[PDB]
Amino acid sequence: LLPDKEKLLRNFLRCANWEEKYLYIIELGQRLPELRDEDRSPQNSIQGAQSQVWIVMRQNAQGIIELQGDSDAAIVKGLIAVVFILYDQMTPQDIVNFDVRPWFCKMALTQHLSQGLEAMIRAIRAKAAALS
Amino acid sequence: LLPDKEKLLRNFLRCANWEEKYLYIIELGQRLPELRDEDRSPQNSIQGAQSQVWIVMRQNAQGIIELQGDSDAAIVKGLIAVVFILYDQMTPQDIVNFDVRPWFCKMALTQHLSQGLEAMIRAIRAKAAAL
Amino acid sequence: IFSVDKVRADFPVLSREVNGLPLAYLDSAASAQKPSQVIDAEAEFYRHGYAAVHRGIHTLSAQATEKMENVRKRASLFINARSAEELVFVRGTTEGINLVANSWGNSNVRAGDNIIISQMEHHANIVPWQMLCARVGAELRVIPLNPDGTLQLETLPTLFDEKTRLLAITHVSNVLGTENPLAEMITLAHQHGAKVLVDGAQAVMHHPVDVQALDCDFYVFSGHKLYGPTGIGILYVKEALLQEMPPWEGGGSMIATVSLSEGTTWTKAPWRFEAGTPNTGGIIGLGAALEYVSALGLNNIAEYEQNLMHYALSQLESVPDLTLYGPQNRLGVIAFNLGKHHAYDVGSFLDNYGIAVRTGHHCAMPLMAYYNVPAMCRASLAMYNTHEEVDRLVTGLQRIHRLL
Amino acid sequence: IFSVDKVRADFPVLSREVNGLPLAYLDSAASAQKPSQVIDAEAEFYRHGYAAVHRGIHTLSAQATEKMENVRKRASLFINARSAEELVFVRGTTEGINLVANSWGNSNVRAGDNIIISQMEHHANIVPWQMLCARVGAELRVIPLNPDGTLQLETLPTLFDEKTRLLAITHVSNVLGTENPLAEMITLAHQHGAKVLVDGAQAVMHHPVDVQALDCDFYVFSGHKLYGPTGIGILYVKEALLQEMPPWEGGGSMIATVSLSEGTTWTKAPWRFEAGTPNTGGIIGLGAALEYVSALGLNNIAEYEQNLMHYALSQLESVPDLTLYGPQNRLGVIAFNLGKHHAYDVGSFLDNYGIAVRTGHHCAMPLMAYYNVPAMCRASLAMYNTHEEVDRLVTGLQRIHRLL
Repeated sequence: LLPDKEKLLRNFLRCANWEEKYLYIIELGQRLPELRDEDRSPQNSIQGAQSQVWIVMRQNAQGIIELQGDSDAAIVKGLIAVVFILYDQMTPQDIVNFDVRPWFCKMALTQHLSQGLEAMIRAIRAKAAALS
Repeated sequence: LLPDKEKLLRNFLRCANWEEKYLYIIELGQRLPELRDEDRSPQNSIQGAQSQVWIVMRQNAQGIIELQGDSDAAIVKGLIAVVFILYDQMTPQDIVNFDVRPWFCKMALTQHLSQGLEAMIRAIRAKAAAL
Repeated sequence: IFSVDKVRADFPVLSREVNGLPLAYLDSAASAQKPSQVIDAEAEFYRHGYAAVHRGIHTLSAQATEKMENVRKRASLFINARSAEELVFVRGTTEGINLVANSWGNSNVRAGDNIIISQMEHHANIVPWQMLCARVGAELRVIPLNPDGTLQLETLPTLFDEKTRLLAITHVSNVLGTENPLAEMITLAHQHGAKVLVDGAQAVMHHPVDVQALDCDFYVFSGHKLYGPTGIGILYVKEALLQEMPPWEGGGSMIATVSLSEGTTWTKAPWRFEAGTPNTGGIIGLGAALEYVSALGLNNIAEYEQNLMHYALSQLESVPDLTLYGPQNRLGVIAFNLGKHHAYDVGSFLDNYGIAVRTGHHCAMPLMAYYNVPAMCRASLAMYNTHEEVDRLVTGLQRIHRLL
Repeated sequence: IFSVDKVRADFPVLSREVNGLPLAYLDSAASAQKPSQVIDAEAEFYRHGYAAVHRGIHTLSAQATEKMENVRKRASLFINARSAEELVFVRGTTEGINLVANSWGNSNVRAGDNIIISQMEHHANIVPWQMLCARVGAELRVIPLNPDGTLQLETLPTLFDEKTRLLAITHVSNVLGTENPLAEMITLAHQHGAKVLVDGAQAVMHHPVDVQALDCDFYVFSGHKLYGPTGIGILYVKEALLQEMPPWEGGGSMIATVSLSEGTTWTKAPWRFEAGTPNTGGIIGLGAALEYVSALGLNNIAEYEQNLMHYALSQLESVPDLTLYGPQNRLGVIAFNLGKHHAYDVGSFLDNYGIAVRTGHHCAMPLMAYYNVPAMCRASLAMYNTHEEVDRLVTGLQRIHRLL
């Protein structure tokens, strides 16, 4: 399973350098649940990520958002994992109002790497807003 | 009337500064006889000098060429007159084979002004060659 | 307050000597001089951080893309646009107007419609609409001018009908310096169903412009007229319209997939109208110039320029047989003619005195034909011009009047 | 002979630290670094002699127009065109191809015809022709690829026909580095009454080019890849074919007259396709860049580049599971993948080693498709790239393979 945003940030800042951080992103991607061959369709495509990125969001029996995804680029999939960790167990309104900037600030992902990440965040916020 | 190319270049080089040269050019233009309102038509209009320019060329009772010109701009008319002087009293072939370049160089016009005069000379040479 | 001494300290061309004399550049309307800041911005981006700007992988490319998008954001804040995704980078006002006319036009104007322009309009705000009318088969109606260089607005009821599609009007006229009532004309246009495009290539460098206060649907301007470099310019489009306009130029970046058997699809807004490699250095310099002008405060610039214009119009009364064109409340430019003397001669002389003014039709020939003249002499009163240059121009005009 | 030390000396960017480590810019095929000479030519033009260029009456304007036209002559003499009036300034290869397709396409292509492209073309040389075939209802035909990244010339018979209007081919591929046989393709296309457009954007910077020895009808290239500023590009056209093509963009300067009652008449060649203000600074910089390259000598540059390429190909044989794309006789670029790992991950790790290589589809999706891959990494070996950067790439790939 994937760690919560707290454990994620702690384990990431625990990384001594940057290669460890990039492989940790790669792994976090490698932990995601596989995507159904039906869901990997042009209806679940994300542009601007410089790689084929699929992301599906849906409300379960309640008003909770359940996310899944995939990317043919390892580090992009790890970014999918991290974004899912940040937005985990939240309704569309929580997603729209939640400011994710400080978490990235605390993990330094635009100074190392980040525009495909912006595409992912924008698409997720668009789905959440369309739902709310 | 207009002086010959010799007197023209002489009196031009005799100018003390560029203001006198430009005013002498404006005056030379002023000396050009008036153009017939019929000749002031598109068939005789020239292009590329940034101002309306008409130049009619026609062979007189002999193989000699007679030029009439006008331009809504003073200095343009003066350059018309300078050309008429440089091409004065010559047959079509004599105009085709006359090298105006050293005259303008000794007058240093491209360094104090440049393309409209080139276009006028090209039009006159095209007429002379067609004849 | 404003201090033209400090300001001129930054433009290096203002130290040139034109024809043995110190240069007095009075053609900023044709193109403004660039401060050292903008030159250095562009050259430094070139020296210590140039790379491709298509979301590249390596650090330099991603930084360059960030820089370009930051410049777009600055420009969107300049005109006060809702979203930075409502501004497209172009070559200039000419290419922007062409883009709007082809993209939005070819899909929004058909036979039987009609487009409205003004008789004072620049060629850049005239020719594209003529091409469009010739392609689709629409009419082009012209807002007439009054003798004083203002629009005959009373004719608006007879030019706007249920088939008026677009009003392509000029903000500040590059010949008369007249400022049209943008908000009121735009309200009248929106009351009929016809969009509005505004050529502000001349208005931006003088006072603040607020694309949301005018409610204009399209706004255009060029970068070389805002003290920035050439080859770059801004076209603002309302997000509602911009998100529905098809693509103009086709190539890389603006696409999303490119197939030889399943067609091609296009990318989202702004970028869909930016084919090939953008002018990255030009955008850097344009952002630098934007920052410069904002640091100087457009209101102080406008105050200084209005005071200088009043001083110059007072000084040009002591020039006999001078004829001015435009309203008293003109901005930035003075168009005139010295007696019956042709503009070409007045200008050639003035330049021989080191004074640089523009002479001819100024890409506004319908204005000339209205005024019954063949050309005019325009002088530009930019933020870096001094009272002493106004005195030099009055001196040159008087000496020319004598010698001719 | 050549000397890469003195050459790198002139590139300030080549002293920049990426991610904490000395940079090794191997992405020149997407964009080339500029020598301080070009930066400085542009800066000096902005500092000591800028002014609008529309044959202005004042000294600065006329000097600037002469500078732009002298740069136009330098361009025409670089590729070796008959006349300096056989070249047009555009924003880049993309805009040039769009212009060729819109001005010359709409009038020379009718329904039923067919255009011939190649499966390795850049998007800039794919999208314009697709849009054109949509506007006129023509058929786009493609020359396939062989496994080695060379064109299947054998398939030219079944492609050319009496309806074949144009062959749009690339001189050198930005992805495989392949150099197509332009002379023979052009002879075969002329035998069929078909014009030839050559996208040589990747060819001008590696060896001499001669538009008469090729006899091509149109030629295109961009300056940001020629070690020169952005937003400037050269479109060469045959004088005969050029003087007849209709004008594309409408605006000022490119009109002989502009009447709202008698229609608009155009101006002569090149300048007919230069609407509004042209990028004077970009053009000055492009002149400077052409001068610099001509000084270095394309022959010495090609020698050094082939030497560096053979060395890089010898050293890459020690990288396990490295798949390369293209023939052995490539120019400037190596396109690869590291085992099964995605291109983005290899490029990302390389970047964090200071190695700037590009990753993705390189604006050539049909190529990716032909190679059953979703993306490649591309590393370019420019005239300023050393052997140390080759060794660094090899070592970085080895480490990336061991770690992944």
